[PDB]
Amino acid sequence: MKNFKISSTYRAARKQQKTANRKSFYNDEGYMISPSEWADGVIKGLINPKNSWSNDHVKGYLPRVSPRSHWTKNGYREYLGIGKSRDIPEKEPEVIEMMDLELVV
Amino acid sequence: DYRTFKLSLLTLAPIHIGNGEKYTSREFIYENKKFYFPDMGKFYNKMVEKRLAEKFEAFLIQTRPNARNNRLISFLNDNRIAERSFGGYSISETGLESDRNPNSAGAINEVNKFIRDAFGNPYIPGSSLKGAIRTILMNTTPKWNNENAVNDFGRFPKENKNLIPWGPKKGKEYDDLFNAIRVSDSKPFDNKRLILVQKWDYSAKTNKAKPLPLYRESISPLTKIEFEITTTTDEAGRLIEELGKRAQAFYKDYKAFFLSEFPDDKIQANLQYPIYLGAGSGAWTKTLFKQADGILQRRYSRMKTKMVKKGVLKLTKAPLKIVKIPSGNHSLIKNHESFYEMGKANFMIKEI
Amino acid sequence: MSIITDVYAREVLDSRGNPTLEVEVYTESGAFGRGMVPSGASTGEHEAVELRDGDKARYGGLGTQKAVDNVNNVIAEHIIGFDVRDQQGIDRAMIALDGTPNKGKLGANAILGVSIAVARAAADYLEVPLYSYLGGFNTKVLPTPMMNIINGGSHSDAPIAFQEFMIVPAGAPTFKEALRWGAEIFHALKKILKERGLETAVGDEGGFAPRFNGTEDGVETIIKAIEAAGYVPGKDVFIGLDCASSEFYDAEHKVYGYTKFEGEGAAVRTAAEQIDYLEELVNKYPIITIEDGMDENDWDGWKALTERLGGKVQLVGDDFFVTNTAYLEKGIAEHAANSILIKVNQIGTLTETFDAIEMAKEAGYTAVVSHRSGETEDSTIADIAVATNAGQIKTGSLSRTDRIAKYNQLLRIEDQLGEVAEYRGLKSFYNLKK
Repeated sequence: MKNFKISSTYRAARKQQKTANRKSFYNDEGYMISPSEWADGVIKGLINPKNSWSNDHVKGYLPRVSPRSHWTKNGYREYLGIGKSRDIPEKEPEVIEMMDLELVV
Repeated sequence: DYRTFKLSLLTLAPIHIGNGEKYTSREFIYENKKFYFPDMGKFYNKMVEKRLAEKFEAFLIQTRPNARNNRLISFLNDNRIAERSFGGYSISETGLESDRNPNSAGAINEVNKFIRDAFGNPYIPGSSLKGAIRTILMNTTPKWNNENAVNDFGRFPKENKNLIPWGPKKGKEYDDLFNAIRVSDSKPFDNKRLILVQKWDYSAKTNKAKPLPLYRESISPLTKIEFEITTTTDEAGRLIEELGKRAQAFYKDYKAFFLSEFPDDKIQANLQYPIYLGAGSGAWTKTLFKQADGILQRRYSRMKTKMVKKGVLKLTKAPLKIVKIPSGNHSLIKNHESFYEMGKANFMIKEI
Repeated sequence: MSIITDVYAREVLDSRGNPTLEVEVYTESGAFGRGMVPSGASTGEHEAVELRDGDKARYGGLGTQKAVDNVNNVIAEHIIGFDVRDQQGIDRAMIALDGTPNKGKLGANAILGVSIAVARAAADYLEVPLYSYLGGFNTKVLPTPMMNIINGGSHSDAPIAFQEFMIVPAGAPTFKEALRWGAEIFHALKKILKERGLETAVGDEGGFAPRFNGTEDGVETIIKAIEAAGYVPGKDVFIGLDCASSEFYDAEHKVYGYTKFEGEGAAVRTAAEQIDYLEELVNKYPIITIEDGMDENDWDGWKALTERLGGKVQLVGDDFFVTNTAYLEKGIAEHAANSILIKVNQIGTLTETFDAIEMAKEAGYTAVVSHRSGETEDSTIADIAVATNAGQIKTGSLSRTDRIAKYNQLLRIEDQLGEVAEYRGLKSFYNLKK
């Protein structure tokens, strides 16, 4: 994930909805566990501490992610993925002949 | 006293029906812009005549390949095998089979197999289509789609299987409705109609599609498959003759319930009576979603992959196809990112 | 930075000790708005109803946890992401999300709290006063206050049919002087009642409800207090009445029964008799405002009253119009009343409140921004009155903080406006000839 970054609106929403203050923890099978047993499993090695917790939920359907920018050769700004998005029109499509087909109104 | 109907199924999207088995990456070869699935017995028989049986056995035994010894093409390249006549079959490369490069990273490690018979020919079982028809009929009948369909006398809610009476009763007339509806399976179709789609999930909160490591063997869009449905009573005859206009009512409720929360270009259009068949179409296509709302999400509230709100939309990737109809040229999907609503199909039912 | 980031409601108490709710709106830059909802009514044919729990174990069925949950779990998901300055878009979005004309699903209290909080957060983000944000740059008129001073009717055990009596200090040069005059008359009346042996404790508005002999005795004591404070009745301070004749109107006989409150010795008056009674009261005393002189359904009576007295006295429809755009339009068409009482929680949103005020203004009517019985420390109705240049406010008596808060907000608005601030007084009664 390099073309996009975390949006500032979502970061502000998460910050002052305090969703990181209400984390949920999981064991290696992805089942909700109390923070005490999560700590005990992480210390024992039975849980990977990295991918085993969630930052609650942010409400309001905000865009989580915004395009990231970089510097072109002349010092102008540009979106990272705008210019290397595509080069060929992928050929396609295929026009299948299906004149014998009863459509439904 | 028997009524026979013919149900013609036209897939509008990839359709996968599994058997519980999965191809591993040590079982297929990605080359010449195709996925070749050889027969393991024929491969092993040709590999014992080349004095590489022990090498192949060590290749297959190894439980922890690092990154590249997990692919069969690595074995075929290191040991200098040029023959490719091992039986089996092939699937034409689409391009939209994995979001990464299939020959570079781990990529397609496992492929969910399509259901096949003893001859290795894929077909659609009659039990699968019967389950889809039963979901359509149960969701559009108000005497079955009510709160009495939930068995609350237990630790957690479940379905009331006795809501539609089935089985024999002591001293009572036989009252099995769905024994009268008899859905036969299909004549097997060819492996030329199979593709290698991948699971993408579209979230209404994230507003983007996220790919997942779940690759399936699916029927290509615009495949014609015929079923015969037999009815032995009168009520079931009315039900099956009303399979369309009940599929339309079910799809109208499904669109007003779930599909209206997603962009219109991600939702496909119907040529005939809609239906959702096989894996990947979602939970609401397989439940009485009016009564399963709330219960289904709370079943996953304590899992890491939590079901949020009404869930995500399942959108596989498959090549864009135009069709020629009386109205002109019809695009199967309205988007240019090549996103098919996974599991969608259309049907027409006649009274042969 | 103006994107609404968080909407959160919590349950608080209003001035009567009953529950209500309060909404906080945070935007991305950190702009904060807080809207608190006055306690209205949960019943009404064509009035925005508010959501109450009905749990008799908690607060006697007057809890607001349901409306709080509606804001936190329904409205918040729909409003977060909006621009905080999109007040009309947010309000229309909430109205569509509710989908009921009387706003019974989400609750009018919830929607009003969100609307006020959004407007306050938008004013905070633009770093402008709330009246400047709500009414634009041409906000200068300080409303003429109708200070409730003595209440009878259903709020007293005295033999008085009329619900409220008010003093209108329309002769003051500034709003500060008008407030001073009202406070001094309030204290002079308190002294007069203390030397008369009548009870001094205030009601739910801050006004007194003593055991007067009748309506005439109450009005005579009002003028006595005005003169004791040192002001000329009919030139500096006028008298207003809130009859609310809907409470003692008997619909079966189509008559106004004064026996309900004034005892069996009272006079039972028909529509014409009620007109004549109101006219002789206006002739005897310096009465400038009569509110709810007839029943809410007596349209022919209301029309006859408007022909009889609408040229010299202000006739305000409180329950006659119920802050309804359709009812106000009907009243304008039928030439019934010449003023409307605007209660913000009676309609549900600030956009509809404004729309009703402008519809009344365009017809020559006067919009009077009004309090509720259960108020709060929120004083947005003062900013509404200044923002619309309404020129009148009915924000209660001079005693309790649920009234003094709005009076202090108007003092702050006048101080902020400075030399541009205008107090028109009698000129605020533009619905009256000359």
